[PDB]
Amino acid sequence: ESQTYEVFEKDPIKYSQYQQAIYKCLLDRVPEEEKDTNVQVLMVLGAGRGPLVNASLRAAKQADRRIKLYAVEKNPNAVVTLENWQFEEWGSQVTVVSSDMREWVAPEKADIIVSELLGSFADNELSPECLDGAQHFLKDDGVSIPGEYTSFLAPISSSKLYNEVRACREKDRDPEAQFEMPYVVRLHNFHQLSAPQPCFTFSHPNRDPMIDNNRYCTLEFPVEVNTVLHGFAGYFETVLYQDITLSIRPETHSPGMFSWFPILFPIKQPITVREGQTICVRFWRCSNSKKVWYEWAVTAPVCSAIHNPTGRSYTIGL
Amino acid sequence: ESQTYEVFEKDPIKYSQYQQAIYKCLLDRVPEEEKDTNVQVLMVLGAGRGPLVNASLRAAKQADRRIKLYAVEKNPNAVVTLENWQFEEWGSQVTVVSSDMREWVAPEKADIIVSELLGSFADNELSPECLDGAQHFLKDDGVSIPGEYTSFLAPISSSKLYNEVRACREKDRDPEAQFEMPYVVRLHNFHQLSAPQPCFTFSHPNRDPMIDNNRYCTLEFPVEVNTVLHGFAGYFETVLYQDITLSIRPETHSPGMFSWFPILFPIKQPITVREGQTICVRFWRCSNSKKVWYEWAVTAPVCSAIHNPTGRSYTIGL
Amino acid sequence: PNAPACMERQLEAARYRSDGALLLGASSLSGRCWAGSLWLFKDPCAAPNEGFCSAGVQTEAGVADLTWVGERGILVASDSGAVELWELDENETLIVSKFCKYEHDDIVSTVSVLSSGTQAVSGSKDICIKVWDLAQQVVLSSYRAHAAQVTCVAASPHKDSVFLSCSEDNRILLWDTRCPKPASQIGGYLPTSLAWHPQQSEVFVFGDENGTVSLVDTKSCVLSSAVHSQCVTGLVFSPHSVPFLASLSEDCSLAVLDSSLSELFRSQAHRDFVRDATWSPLNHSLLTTVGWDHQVVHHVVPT
Amino acid sequence: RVSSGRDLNCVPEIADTLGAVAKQGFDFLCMPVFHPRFKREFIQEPAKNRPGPQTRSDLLLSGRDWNTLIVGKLSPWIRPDSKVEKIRRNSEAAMLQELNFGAYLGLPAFLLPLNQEDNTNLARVLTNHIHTGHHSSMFWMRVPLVAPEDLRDDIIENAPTTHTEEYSGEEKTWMWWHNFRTLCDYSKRIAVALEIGADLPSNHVIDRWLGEPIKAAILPTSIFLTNKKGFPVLSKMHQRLIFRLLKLEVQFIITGTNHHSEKEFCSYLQYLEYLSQNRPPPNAYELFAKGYEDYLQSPLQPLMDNL
Ligand SMILES: Nc1ccc2[nH]c(CN3C(=O)c4cc(F)ccc4[C@]34CCN(Cc3ccc(F)cc3)C4=O)cc2n1
Ligand SMILES: Nc1ccc2[nH]c(CN3C(=O)c4cc(F)ccc4[C@]34CCN(Cc3ccc(F)cc3)C4=O)cc2n1
Ligand SMILES: CSC[C@H]1O[C@@H](n2cnc3c(N)ncnc32)[C@H](O)[C@@H]1O
Ligand SMILES: CSC[C@H]1O[C@@H](n2cnc3c(N)ncnc32)[C@H](O)[C@@H]1O
Repeated sequence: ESQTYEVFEKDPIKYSQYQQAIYKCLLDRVPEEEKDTNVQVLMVLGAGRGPLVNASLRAAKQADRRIKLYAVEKNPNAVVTLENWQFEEWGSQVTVVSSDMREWVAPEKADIIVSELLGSFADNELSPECLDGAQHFLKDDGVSIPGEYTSFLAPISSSKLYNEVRACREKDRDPEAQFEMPYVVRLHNFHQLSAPQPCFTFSHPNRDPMIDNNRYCTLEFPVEVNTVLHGFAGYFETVLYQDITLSIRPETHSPGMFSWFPILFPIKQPITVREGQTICVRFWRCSNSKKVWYEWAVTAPVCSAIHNPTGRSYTIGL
Repeated sequence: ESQTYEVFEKDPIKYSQYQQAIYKCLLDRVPEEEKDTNVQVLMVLGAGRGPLVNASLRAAKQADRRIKLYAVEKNPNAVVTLENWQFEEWGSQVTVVSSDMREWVAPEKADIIVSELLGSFADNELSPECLDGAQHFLKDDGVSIPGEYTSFLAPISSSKLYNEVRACREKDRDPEAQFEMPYVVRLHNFHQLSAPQPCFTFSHPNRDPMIDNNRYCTLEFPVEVNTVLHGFAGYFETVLYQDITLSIRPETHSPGMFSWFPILFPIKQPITVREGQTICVRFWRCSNSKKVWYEWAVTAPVCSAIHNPTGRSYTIGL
Repeated sequence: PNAPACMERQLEAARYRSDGALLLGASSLSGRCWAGSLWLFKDPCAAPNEGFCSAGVQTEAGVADLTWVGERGILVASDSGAVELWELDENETLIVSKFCKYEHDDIVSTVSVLSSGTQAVSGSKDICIKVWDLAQQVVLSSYRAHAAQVTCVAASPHKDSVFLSCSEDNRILLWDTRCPKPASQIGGYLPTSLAWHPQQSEVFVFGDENGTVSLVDTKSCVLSSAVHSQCVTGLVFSPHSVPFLASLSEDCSLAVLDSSLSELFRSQAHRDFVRDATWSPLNHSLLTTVGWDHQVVHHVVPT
Repeated sequence: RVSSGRDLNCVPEIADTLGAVAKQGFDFLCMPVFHPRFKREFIQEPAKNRPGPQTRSDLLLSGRDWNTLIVGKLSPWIRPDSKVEKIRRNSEAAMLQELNFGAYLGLPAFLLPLNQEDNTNLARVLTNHIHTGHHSSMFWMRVPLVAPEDLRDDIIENAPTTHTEEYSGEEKTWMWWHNFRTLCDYSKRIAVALEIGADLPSNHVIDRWLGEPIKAAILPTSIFLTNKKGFPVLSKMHQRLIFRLLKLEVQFIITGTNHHSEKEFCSYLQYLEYLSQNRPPPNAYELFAKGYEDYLQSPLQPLMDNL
């Protein structure tokens, strides 16, 4: 919706990082002697109402380099915003494209592709799949912003949050469906048992033959207290270009930024954990031609059921 | 499954019609003077365990014409049957292809494409979508078998069948989901109120620009008795080539054939119908990029609710 | 030629003997009938054509592994659980079954003939390792030392009582039947193939599932190299005084390595799994490979 | 009297094999659907594009034969929980393929092994298969009474066998099962094929399997002693176990080659029959109760209701 894009745009820290990231890449790709010879082809993939487009303009001006912008966006309602802006402000430097990036037949290859397809668990908006599909119209020496992102997990104790999930039972579905799906939540009344650890990582552009975005990660969390495990807090980090980053991981959290709350992966039944014991969690990233989903299971100190098998309770739409 | 293909194969009338259909087309396409010059390229699309392949061999022998067979099949379990047959019996005349027909990049264009992608309501197995996707590797003057098929509907009164559907209520879904989905059933204890009328028709190869398989049909059924409408029996006819046909429409039913029982589209609430009144039904064929489904509604003598909106209760997978 | 009409698709083994006659084993791992066969080629270049063979025979079951028992004898590792011995006739046209002893409770995967030539050791998926006498045709000893399927066994070239073994339990056992406890565990990825050094009685190499080819001394410190991208199926040293190691894999390639496991040759000739390699005793620079793609390729190794 | 089957890992002709098995008095045949050694690639070229048929045709047997007489077996090379990422991914695709083909044939049961501790990804794939199309095929988990590591011969010089009493450690194979079936969330399709070893464990290790869904009891030929006549028999320890298993009404599977070469293979089965006949007959309680085993019923309320 309009107001969903509005609240995204109201995070200036995020875009200033994008601005700086693009600014740096432009200087690296274009030397001083080729300032007015080389026009870089930028392509915002998922332009929305056009904050990244504006940032790309600012970045090029502070860098003092020439750019040619595409603004790919599938949402036709947003494309209305883009075109009205484009007619009034931007002009023919920005070419608004109303298409899926996976489908779009590009008339030119990009030097840079910019994207903002990251959720609270990084890859939960299917940023891998989209950027993989848009990879073909990147130059052989092309850059992606972001170039990398990682998801983190940490076991939590929260009798509040457990009881909150419990209360999301709805008519006409599985009684325990609510436990087999992640939630975006500002975690407040909770206890984090162990320090976050990296779960899934994705690099763009992907150069591993027969690119597979399916995954399986085992994590072991050393707990130093008695407690009761109720779920797993999820965070993410992303490398926009080099030393320019964004993060919602508590210990490396970008200061000021509030465009992402943490995610929560519940479990059906709470699990006792004694001091000295290790919580062992297993996370899968699964897919078919239609959907992408996560499954997960605790394997220590006791076993849980595998959650969300075959994405029965939760899928992400391709 | 294996035994699902087994019972299909145990209908000799059906395949003898396919055999005859191909036999006739071969004679039309290849004259007597070009008997041993022209080898026709046949392509069975959805070969299964290979009855149509065998029939294509018989047809070519009784016609005395040369053929080159492809056997496209997506089901990898069936492809095991095909390849074992192919190695033992057929040989290099039949080229078994283990692929979706919509995906398969053909190394040659076909003179004939044979298919058996018809259910009890003709297009309920998405024969339109599959053959549309396989249309590109047909020759410009190529033939499809079948070349056409039509679905028929007829209003029925059956307090038995209504009560049977009712009893298909399951946990963890809509209480009335069972009424918003078709069933294959040997209709026995029922009363057909009006004579069947044609609902949806499909021609192959489709030559209408921007091929749309979505539909909307209004039917008016003159009832000559007092009764209570409980649903709509569905049948189908198909033109394999010319005067060779198959049908499960009662009045033009292929004698002996038992490879298709009729389909039933229920309604949530029974509808009184007085003698002289007209039953007016509306049927939609709907789709997106993932699913195809039907919706339906009675508009006379009283209105029903629109059944299966957005395919909430029933979809057919693409 | 007094032999089966058609051999099977999947070629499992290929061995040269003294004079230079190419032995071939083959299994059908697909289709109606899952059986095996044995073949002889006095003309190595004629392989694998059935119409131009010296000898050939159909076996009851598939052929997992074989090796030469000198000149006449051929010892087979069968899927039936039987270790079979066949012997060439005096004309060397037929192949008559000498013995066929069902002792293993599962597929016999690997077999190797000890120094004496009247004894052999087999390894099976039933986890056992058995010591045979080829004269009396009986099992001398039976050893459940491993805790998983035995992958590869390899007799010491100059020591009768000694042999290596490896298994999916991630153990490489060095044996010596003179000791009360004969097995000795040599101290990440599962071992799949073994090969004694021909000129050194204390040296051996092993290939693992991850594709790494290692170089081990029995005393101490090891050396290794990432040769293949997938499991190493077999390792075979050349007949040179300074030997070259030929490594095969499931990545459908062949690599010839030097003494320090540096890549000399590379061959992506096969389209399926490379199952065996055998150096020509006449021409030491020739190497014959066989695979499931039903090719018998002859490689000119630059030496 | 007793329902018995035959385990084989080598079937050169499926029609011939059954005939032999059926003549010996067996009711069904455990056998592979793809050749055990036929390892397949799914990712890397050019082995992924291997031509030809992948296995036997379904046509070789009748639909009814598949449905009643054949039990499937996962291939031994399939290791879903391998440390190597490639082998993991390949074993995944292979497991699904074999399981799918099992359902295609309409097999009543299919054997999968529990031969290590970590079978998490195995469980994740099986669970996925269970929640796919339509099938009512049982899955028998092959799990040993004693782990292979714990019954190996003490013949390694620098690695002796544990000569310590480890009460929890000797129950490890039950924990293998317990964890698996918990991950799979107590699926009624998943049951136990309990593999009996040469040396039975302590009594507590056996009592562990009380109240577990044991559907099969695999008996190797190696565990059979030989009597004065020269025919296969079992020890008094194993006899008591079989007697217990006959009360549960499990299906006894025979695996391994004929170590009693002089006799027929029917002898093994004949001995189980001999045991079956030679048991304490059902009393008035067990005679009448036969049928209502573990059948849940509502407590009668003769006050509220009229009987
Ligand atoms: N492509 C993009 C670009 C920006 C993006 N932000 C996110 C995170 N996100 C949700 O997933 C989400 C789901 C919801 F039902 C509601 C809100 C969110 C947010 C967006 C805003 N917000 C913070 C917040 C919320 C409430 C506050 F009063 C203050 C601050 C989240 O947590 C994904 C994403 N994806
Ligand atoms: N591509 C093809 C090729 C053959 C095809 N036959 C059909 C019809 N069909 C179903 O949809 C269906 C759904 C079911 F759960 C069960 C059975 C069917 C049938 C197939 C057989 N049969 C007749 C029958 C059934 C039971 C009898 F004791 C005798 C005779 C149907 O009514 C679609 C189709 N699609
Ligand atoms: C700025 S929030 C992310 C934006 O990316 C857009 N988007 C997501 N996936 C795609 C895609 N495949 N092609 C084009 N735009 C996309 C969404 O519509 C949203 O506006
Ligand atoms: C003979 S019953 C119809 C057959 O067509 C096959 N089939 C259906 N859709 C396709 C498709 N898109 N490509 C290939 N085979 C198909 C099915 O697997 C089935 O065996």
